[PDB]
Amino acid sequence: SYCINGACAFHHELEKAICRCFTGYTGERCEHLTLT
Amino acid sequence: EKKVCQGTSNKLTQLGTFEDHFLSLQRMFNNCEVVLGNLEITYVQRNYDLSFLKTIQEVAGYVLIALNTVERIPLENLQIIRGNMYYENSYALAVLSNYDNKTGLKELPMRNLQEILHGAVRFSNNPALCNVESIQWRDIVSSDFLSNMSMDFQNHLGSCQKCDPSCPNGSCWGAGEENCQKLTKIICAQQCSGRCRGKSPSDCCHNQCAAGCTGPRESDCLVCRKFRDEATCKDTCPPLMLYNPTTYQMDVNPEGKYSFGATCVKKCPRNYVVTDHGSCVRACGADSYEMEEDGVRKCKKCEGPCRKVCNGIGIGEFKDSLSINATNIKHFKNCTSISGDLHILPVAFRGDSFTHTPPLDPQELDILKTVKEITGFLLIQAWPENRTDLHAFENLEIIRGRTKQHGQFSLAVVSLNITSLGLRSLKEISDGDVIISGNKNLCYANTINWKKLFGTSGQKTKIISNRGENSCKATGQVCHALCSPEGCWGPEPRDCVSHHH
Ligand SMILES: *[C@@H]1O[C@H](CO)[C@@H](O[C@@H]2O[C@H](CO)[C@@H](O[C@@H]3O[C@H](CO)[C@@H](O)[C@H](O)[C@@H]3O)[C@H](O)[C@H]2NC(C)=O)[C@H](O)[C@H]1NC(C)=O
Ligand SMILES: *[C@@H]1O[C@H](CO)[C@@H](O[C@@H]2O[C@H](CO)[C@@H](O[C@@H]3O[C@H](CO)[C@@H](O)[C@H](O)[C@@H]3O)[C@H](O)[C@H]2NC(C)=O)[C@H](O)[C@H]1NC(C)=O
Ligand SMILES: *[C@@H]1O[C@H](CO)[C@@H](O[C@@H]2O[C@H](CO)[C@@H](O)[C@H](O)[C@H]2NC(C)=O)[C@H](O)[C@H]1NC(C)=O
Repeated sequence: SYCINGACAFHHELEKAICRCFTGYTGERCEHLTLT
Repeated sequence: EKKVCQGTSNKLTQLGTFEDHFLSLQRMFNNCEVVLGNLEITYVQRNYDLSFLKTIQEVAGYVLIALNTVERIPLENLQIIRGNMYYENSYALAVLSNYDNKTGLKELPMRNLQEILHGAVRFSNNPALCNVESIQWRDIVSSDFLSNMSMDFQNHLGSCQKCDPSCPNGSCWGAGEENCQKLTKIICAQQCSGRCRGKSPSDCCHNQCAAGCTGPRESDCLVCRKFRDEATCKDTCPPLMLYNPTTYQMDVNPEGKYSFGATCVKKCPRNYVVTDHGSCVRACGADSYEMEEDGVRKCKKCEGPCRKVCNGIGIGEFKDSLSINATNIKHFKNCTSISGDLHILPVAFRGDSFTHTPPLDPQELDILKTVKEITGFLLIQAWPENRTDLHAFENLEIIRGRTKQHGQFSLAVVSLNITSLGLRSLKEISDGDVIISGNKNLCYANTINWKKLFGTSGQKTKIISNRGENSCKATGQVCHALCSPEGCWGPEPRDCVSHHH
């Protein structure tokens, strides 16, 4: 539920959850629509 | 003066694709010598060229170099990291993970990095990092932070060259004589109160010198420790007011200068405004707002036109928040000026379990009816399909765009269900592009004469993929007959930009 519009992947060295967003989203939790 | 940029505050967030992120970085630090904020280098890949970074001489905030896979990052002339803002509450320089196997971030030839005024450093997991394990950080970092130093150097690639023998104690930033570490602090004399040029007491640097000097006077510093005049380093800028001891009265100083970053300037540049403490800020944001007094911008206390100043999403009590919420909305009650940015996202109307945020009741958007000024940008990527216009911002008058969305857009109406914009009171968009796209029912957007609202030359408009002009013409949804060729925010006479109500 963390990544709103993306796949979640954990960096254990950073101890941080990184969201890899989908086709037309961006942001930390993939909560922003990409602005062209 | 030097060429300046603002930097970034994105941390380990990526923008778009690798090419998009690289385009943003390159377009932000192009020919930048003074980074007023933070220098963030993330997600630089493969054989991407970063030789435009060789112009950077000083960074005020922090420098976060992480998640890259490029073999070289040429911060060759980055002299000082002032560390006025930390990363993760500790470090002013953070070289975190930068491996793909063992290839990537091999050469970090920061030959002239000699001063870290505040904060500590963190090197964590860089298998290809080559010659940074040899650097003595006692010379660069202040002693007060030497306890928080988290240095890690376990090299898997093991292809790194050896330092030049001319480098003292084998300390080199990279291979070669030019890449020898220059010690300007721990190789001084007991008489030197700061940096030095050599071991003898005749080589002490001025107290206002940071990261070394070329002579003994205060006009010979490599970079000033506090404030820089035209050529002289100073502990403070020439005050705007001076105490008169004969009349016992503060008089106006004819040679006073405001504080622009780390320089003393006779006038705050554009998109900046003086304060009551003689410092240029990007925008007034505490209990003040922008005013035109003496023909110059000043931060005046909230009185008269201003009724209440409130923080935007991202800073203040709204920091680490993503948009306006069922719990955010209440605190926006009766605010007239927003000190920062405004975000409206679909997660606001769908709710978020991760933050225990229930859906936002649409009617509560009416709280924003008192907002008449936004210092940053206005981003609307979600709106009640039930509503037909942006009636919440009916009385919004000006968007300054001091902070812009991705460094570009000060207004962003995207993928809404509105038929008109309804920004009847909007009269000025000071700086920043305007993008209006995906609003498949919006009509009158292209009628507006946006040049009449822009204040800065070069502002662009990206108004595309809404509703067709002929589609609105064949429906009567056009600007009112009482309107002017300047356009309209809707079908009513009160929506005209000129000859309005
Ligand atoms: C909707 O609005 C609310 C209220 O503004 C947002 O709640 C805020 O959520 C953040 C998320 O972390 C909280 O930040 C804090 O950060 C520190 C350091 O990471 C951590 O130790 C705290 O436990 C907390 O996580 C913030 O306190 C919180 N504010 C509240 C509850 O008043 C919410 O995030 C917004 N919803 C979305 C989707 O953004
Ligand atoms: C997203 O926006 C569209 C466009 O405004 C909304 O469609 C509109 O919905 C209203 C009803 O709330 C329609 O009004 C109705 O029109 C009929 C004539 O067709 C009339 O007899 C009714 O008394 C009522 O006035 C309006 O025509 C319609 N717009 C169209 C079809 O272009 C839509 O409802 C919005 N999305 C959601 C989920 O509500
Ligand atoms: C970064 O700045 C350089 C110049 O400092 C830009 O290079 C110019 O780019 C345009 C685009 O085609 C060319 O027509 C010019 O001939 C280029 N050279 C010069 C000297 O102007 C570059 O485009 C800038 N990049 C970004 C992303 O802003």
